[PDB]
Amino acid sequence: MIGVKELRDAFREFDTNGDGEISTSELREAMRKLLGHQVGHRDIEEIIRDVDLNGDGRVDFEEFVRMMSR
Ligand SMILES: [Ca+2]
Ligand SMILES: [Ca+2]
Repeated sequence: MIGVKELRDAFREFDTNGDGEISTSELREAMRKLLGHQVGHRDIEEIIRDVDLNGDGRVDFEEFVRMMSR
């Protein structure tokens, strides 16, 4: 009821390929769109760490929500 709806929507966005989870090469593909376009300049290896604060190496549904939260 207004909440989890738009929540699961954002999850699908990143998880366009599927798998039901976001990997390092996944979120990365989304970072380009979020920022714009970058031929080189590699530094995403740092962003993945910020999200992968679970040590699992991936982002699930629950972790996704926590990531959005401060
Ligand atoms: Ca995926
Ligand atoms: Ca994680």
